[PDB]
Amino acid sequence: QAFRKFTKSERSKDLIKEAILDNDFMKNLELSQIQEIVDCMYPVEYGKDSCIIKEGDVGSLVYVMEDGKVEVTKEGVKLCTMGPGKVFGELAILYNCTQTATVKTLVNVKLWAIDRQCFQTIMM
Repeated sequence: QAFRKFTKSERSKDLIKEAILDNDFMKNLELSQIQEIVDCMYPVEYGKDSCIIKEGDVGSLVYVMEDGKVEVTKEGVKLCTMGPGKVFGELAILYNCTQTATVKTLVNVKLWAIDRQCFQTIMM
C-alpha cells in the first residue's frame, strides 16, 4: 500500500483535480481517491524536445500537465497536442499494457506524476 504526500500549492491541487475530472477514465473516482491522487503527485520537469514516454514502453507513472505543451504521436503522425490540465499515461497502468503513443515536449514542460504503486494503491 505504497503512498506518500508531497506538499504543493493550492493552484496545483486544483489543476490536478480539473485534469482528473476532465478525463473519462478517471472522472468517476470517489472524492477520497481524487484527494489521494492529488497528495501522491510530485513535480517533474522535462526540457524541450524530450520524450516523456515512448510508444511500446511499459507504464511507470501517470502524468498531469502543468506548464508547456507536449505532442502525442503514433506511427509518426501527430495525434494531438496537450497543454496544462491534461492527463496521460493512465491507460498503460489501468490495463497493464505498453504505451500506445509517444509523448514528447514541444517546449520546456512541467508536470505532476504519480508512481504506479501509489496509483495502484488508490485504485484498489
